[PDB]
Amino acid sequence: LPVSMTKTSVDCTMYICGDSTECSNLLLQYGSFCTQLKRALTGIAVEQDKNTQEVFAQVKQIYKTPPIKYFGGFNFSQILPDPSKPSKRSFIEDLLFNKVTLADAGFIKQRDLICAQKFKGLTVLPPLLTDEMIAQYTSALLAGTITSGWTFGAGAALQIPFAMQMAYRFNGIGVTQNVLYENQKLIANQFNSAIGKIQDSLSSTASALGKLQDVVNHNAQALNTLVKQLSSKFGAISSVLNDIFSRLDPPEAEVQIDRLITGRLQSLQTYVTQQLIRAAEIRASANLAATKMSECVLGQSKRVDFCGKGYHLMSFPQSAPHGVVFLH
Amino acid sequence: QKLIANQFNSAIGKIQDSLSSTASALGKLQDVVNHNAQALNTLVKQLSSKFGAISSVLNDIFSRLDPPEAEVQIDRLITGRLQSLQTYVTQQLIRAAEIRASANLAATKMSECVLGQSKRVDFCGKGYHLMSFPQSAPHGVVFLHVTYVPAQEKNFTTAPAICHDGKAHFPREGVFVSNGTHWFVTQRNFYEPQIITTDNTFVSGNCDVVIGIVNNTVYDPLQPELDS
Amino acid sequence: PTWRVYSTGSNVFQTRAGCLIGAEYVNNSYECDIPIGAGICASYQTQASQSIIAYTMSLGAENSVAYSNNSIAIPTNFTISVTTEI
Ligand SMILES: *[C@@H]1O[C@H](CO)[C@@H](O[C@@H]2O[C@H](CO)[C@@H](O)[C@H](O)[C@H]2NC(C)=O)[C@H](O)[C@H]1NC(C)=O
Ligand SMILES: *[C@@H]1O[C@H](CO)[C@@H](O[C@@H]2O[C@H](CO)[C@@H](O)[C@H](O)[C@H]2NC(C)=O)[C@H](O)[C@H]1NC(C)=O
Ligand SMILES: *[C@@H]1O[C@H](CO)[C@@H](O)[C@H](O)[C@H]1NC(C)=O
Ligand SMILES: *[C@@H]1O[C@H](CO)[C@@H](O)[C@H](O)[C@H]1NC(C)=O
Ligand SMILES: *[C@@H]1O[C@H](CO)[C@@H](O)[C@H](O)[C@H]1NC(C)=O
Repeated sequence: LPVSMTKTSVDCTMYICGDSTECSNLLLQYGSFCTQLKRALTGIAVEQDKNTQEVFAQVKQIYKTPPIKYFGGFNFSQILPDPSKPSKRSFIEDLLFNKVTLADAGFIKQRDLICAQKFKGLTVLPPLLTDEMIAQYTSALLAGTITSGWTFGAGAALQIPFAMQMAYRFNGIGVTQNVLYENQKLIANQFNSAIGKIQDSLSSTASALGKLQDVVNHNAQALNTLVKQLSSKFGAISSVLNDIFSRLDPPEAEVQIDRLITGRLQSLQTYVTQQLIRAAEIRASANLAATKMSECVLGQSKRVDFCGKGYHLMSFPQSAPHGVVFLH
Repeated sequence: QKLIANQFNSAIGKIQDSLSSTASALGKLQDVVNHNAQALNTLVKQLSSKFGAISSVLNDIFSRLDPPEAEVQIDRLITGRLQSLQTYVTQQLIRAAEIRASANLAATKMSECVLGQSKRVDFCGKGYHLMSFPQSAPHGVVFLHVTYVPAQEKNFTTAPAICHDGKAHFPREGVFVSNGTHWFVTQRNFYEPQIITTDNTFVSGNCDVVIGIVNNTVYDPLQPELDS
Repeated sequence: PTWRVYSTGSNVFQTRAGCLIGAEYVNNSYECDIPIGAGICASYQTQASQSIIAYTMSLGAENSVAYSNNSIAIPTNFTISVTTEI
């Protein structure tokens, strides 16, 4: 499920004009068009941080895992963070990160890439939460729900063995406790066989993370449409302002360099309009993902087809680029 | 009863203290009025714009230039005054979607926490939900979520089963706890130790398949009533 | 020589969101007061004089749960709490 969106800032003067022309004196006759768009863009830029704070910051206490990792025969080595890595991610998280090809332009570094849209006034702001911090929020959420169950989401963290925790979770769907206490090895082997198939079904088929690629590529498409509309005329003689200024006669330029200005204002308004439209979908997806975390990870839900297909027992979230992955 | 009533009264009396302080508690209701005022202020502040024409006053242009040369500046002002209003209507229809998505969530929370009790965690407040009280607010609603928060936990020794006579005993609605010497049964969310009784536990299988089974005596509530 | 008219500077810092000028970076960690970007937040704290400081945001409290295979935690009391929701 997607969670966040690429925060984009737009330099209005560098997009409409070319930062080397007397166009900036003609843009002041409109006044408040370059401020409303950047205000609406700052609203999206703080909304995509609020959407991450509403999903991943559900607990205010970072829980840790014990050094001896015995949980009644269950193996969580593929979902726990690997300490022999600089990113300190899980064995599923490093495969989820390597399958989402990001194309953002938020950096400091300087044949050119697709991030040449910075030179036209279209920059990318970095998110507030680093991916290492998201991977540690994920680690705290796993260390709470493994060593405590659902007690860390309602009050203080109460310790419980994982065999008794799953025996408690069998009672939520109508199954008695004697099924696990007579068949613990079969449940442990089925869980360790179903966990290892997740990395096999994720590294294959090449289209598992389509919902994250569909929100990564759409921002780049909306940016490349905004840049490719700059090389247009809107019914004038040329697209380069430095040719119309250095060729035509001053009082007949207030129509040919008015058509380009109105066209570039309409393109910016269109870009802000479709981004404000598609941000309500990412906000709805984040409001659904936070409810899914609270009802499947922080507790046990009895809702059908809300925490997977079947009778829900527990869930495990994994950190994803611009989203989250649930292991139901 | 008196402790729960005093805790509820002390938690209700702190709501008015937490609401009258910090000066920014009702931000979600102030931001809607701030946006609806900023849009209405921007719609008037763009009437003083010329959009590349001679002047922003219409009666100057209709009494200044030619009966058919003023119709290219008036048509320039009209195609910006109909664009600002279209942008205002588009942004209002965008904000109306978020307002409707918040109102549907508010109605769902009202029906699922005020009109009843919900088992959805963190939907009717943080903790085990008990009650919820609505309050009339300007352009919104305020829910006072009464929740159950456990506190003052203690450490005990647990066991999956109790072996009395070669049979495995499992708790019906409780859990086997130990205070160091004896073994008791209590509920999961509150410490209330009771004796191991055949009415509190049920029998299923032997003591050879259950891992971690311990040895204790399961008290029969019939055998003292048979010797006497 | 710049479109910006003035120029200010007290202390420079290399943040991933850009060059932060006017805040001193400390090795401590607190709650995020003013978000800057990429795990860096700014606040107004004293240390006597008051100044704008830069820091990495606090993830929360660290609490290692004493988990074992033969221990349970049962609460003995409770607390009735009322939480507002606007
Ligand atoms: C949990 O599962 C992982 C694999 O999913 C196990 O790691 C394997 O350990 C064997 C040792 O016999 C190695 O040969 C494999 O290469 C390991 N696999 C990977 C992917 O690293 C691990 O032993 C299991 N148990 C625990 C307690 O972690
Ligand atoms: C564990 O609990 C049992 C019973 O709840 C305690 O046994 C009681 O101890 C007190 C004082 O030590 C005596 O006055 C009672 O007569 C005992 N009752 C029974 C039924 O034996 C026991 O002391 C507790 N142990 C610990 C370490 O707290
Ligand atoms: C800034 O410049 C210095 C030297 O020019 C360089 O070493 C450093 O890597 C640059 N910063 C970034 C974030 O690349
Ligand atoms: C419990 O008692 C049975 C029979 O007295 C014995 O076989 C078993 O080993 C005992 N278990 C433990 C843990 O002492
Ligand atoms: C139970 O836990 C102890 C310490 O926590 C450990 O030494 C022991 O090996 C565990 N039992 C099993 C069967 O692994």
